[PDB]
Amino acid sequence: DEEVAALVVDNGSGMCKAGFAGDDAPRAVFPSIVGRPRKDSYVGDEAQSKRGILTLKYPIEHGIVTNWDDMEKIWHHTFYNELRVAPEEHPVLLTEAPLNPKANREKMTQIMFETFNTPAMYVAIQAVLSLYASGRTTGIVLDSGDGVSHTVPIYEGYALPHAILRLDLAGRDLTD
Amino acid sequence: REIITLQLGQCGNQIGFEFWKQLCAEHGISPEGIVEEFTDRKDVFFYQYIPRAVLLRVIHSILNSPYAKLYGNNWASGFSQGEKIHEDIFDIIDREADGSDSLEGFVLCHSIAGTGSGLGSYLLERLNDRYPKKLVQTYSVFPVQPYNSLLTLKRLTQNADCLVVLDNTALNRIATDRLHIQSFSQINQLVSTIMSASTTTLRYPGYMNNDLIGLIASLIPTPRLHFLMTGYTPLTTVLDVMRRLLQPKNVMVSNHCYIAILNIIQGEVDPTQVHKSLQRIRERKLANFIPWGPASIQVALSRKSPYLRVSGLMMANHTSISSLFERTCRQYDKLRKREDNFDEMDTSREIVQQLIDEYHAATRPDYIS
Ligand SMILES: Nc1nc2c(ncn2[C@@H]2O[C@H](COP(=O)(O)OP(=O)(O)O)[C@@H](O)[C@H]2O)c(=O)[nH]1
Ligand SMILES: Nc1ncnc2c1ncn2[C@@H]1O[C@H](COP(=O)(O)OP(=O)(O)O)[C@@H](O)[C@H]1O
Repeated sequence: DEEVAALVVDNGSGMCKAGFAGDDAPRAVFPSIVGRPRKDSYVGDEAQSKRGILTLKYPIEHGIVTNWDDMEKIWHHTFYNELRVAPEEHPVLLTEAPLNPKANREKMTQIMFETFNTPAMYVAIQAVLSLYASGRTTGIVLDSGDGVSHTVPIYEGYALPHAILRLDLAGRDLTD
Repeated sequence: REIITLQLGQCGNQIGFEFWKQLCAEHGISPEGIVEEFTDRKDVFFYQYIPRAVLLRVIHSILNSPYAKLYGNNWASGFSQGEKIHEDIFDIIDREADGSDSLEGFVLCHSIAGTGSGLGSYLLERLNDRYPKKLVQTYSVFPVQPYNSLLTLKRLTQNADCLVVLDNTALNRIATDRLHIQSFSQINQLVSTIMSASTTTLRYPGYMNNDLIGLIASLIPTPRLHFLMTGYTPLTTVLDVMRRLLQPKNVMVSNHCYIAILNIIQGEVDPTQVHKSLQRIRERKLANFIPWGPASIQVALSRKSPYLRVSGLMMANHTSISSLFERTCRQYDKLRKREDNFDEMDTSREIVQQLIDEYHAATRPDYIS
């Protein structure tokens, strides 16, 4: 093969899933959390394990990135700790929530190319990828995760933003 | 080992209640006495969490506080009423002592200025009767006030195993000087910081000073000279904190020489330069020491509570503390010539005269014999 492996990173409100394109399942899954003392930054399971001595942050609590400084740390963690690869050496496919603000899409792009120096990247809507996985390009996806749920109508591969609905009721609420 | 605290009179309850608030917030303990999620050895002062307090009107305002889930004026009047409830309050102590793993001492917080002062003098004697092998440290607070002050002094000089003096005249001057208050609930903020800082090396274990006798065995040279004074500077290098503690403006006390000094540095300071500073402080000769026996200065580090920067506390044994007794002594004589036996006042007046006589003779090259 001439091409290096491409990375697939699913940014979840509660859990991030990361791995290599072509694989049947993610190689790693970890909590979307970053913690600092009440090693300076803790990310993923370690932040959770040592939460007793840390102040936890959830940078993508409801599917949308709210703190880019900590989101950058989650991505750093993803590449160097979880996947053990150098991002500048692999194309990266990232996922985003439905109705993700345009400015956020540009921010993610700028960070990948300027901060991680990715050779290539792409961003796809989560619901659309799930529909693809089912072997379809048209249909409506009900995506219910940890911090948010969405109903996303998709036609011919394109999500229909005007018909997308967000429900602030998901796994977290059910646990409580 | 554990240490049971007692709180007598209006002052003891207030400064003890503020001591426990500060000590609860210093740890991870909610006002409901339940541990919050959020290393610090807390078994000495907390019981599995329950404080090992014995409180003795003010109790109601404590029970109406958010911390409810955490549990006349003569000296003779304060002494007799303790005799009639002698059996009562000890049952609380007897169960707490035997319920304790291995008791070590008895912290007493009280003001010697009057029912609480009288009750204190009574309890200090009985503890010598029952428990002979338990230290009794008293966080007494100085102010018919001259009468009551010297009587309790007669007991504090032969019963209490250690004593830390805190006089209101030095604390009140600080509040007006560096705090500009012009209240009791305001100066107690400073008293709580000194008390909480005094037992810092007990709750955060280190290589040394893991027991109450470890701090006292160095300062007090003989069982008679068991009076101490305090110093708290931040109201940063370690050389800065030492030099600010040895200034007279910071001490909480209104020739003479030092007997022993203990320094508590609670910051995140560099622990490699601590041995350097003690080399240079000796050269400037900022303090004069006893000529008869050898004496030195002691510095001990610790760690501040992360759940809540450099601070410092200095426990010293200065013979200039004899002056405070002199004021009470002289104030007594003036009232004695102005107005069943009145013989106890005579013995108390006599025994404190020997204590003062020890200090003035403790500064001579022949204090031996
Ligand atoms: N340092 C300090 N001393 C206090 C405080 N409250 C009261 N005192 C002292 O307690 C004395 C009054 O005692 P009092 O409460 O009348 O005795 P009781 O009526 O027998 O409880 C005064 O002389 C004060 O110096 C306080 O908050 N801090
Ligand atoms: N078998 C299950 N039954 C019910 N809830 C589940 C199950 N497995 C996982 N969950 C819940 O699903 C949520 C995580 O799903 P996920 O789609 O990964 O969310 P996100 O992408 O937002 O982090 C959590 O609330 C978790 O408790």
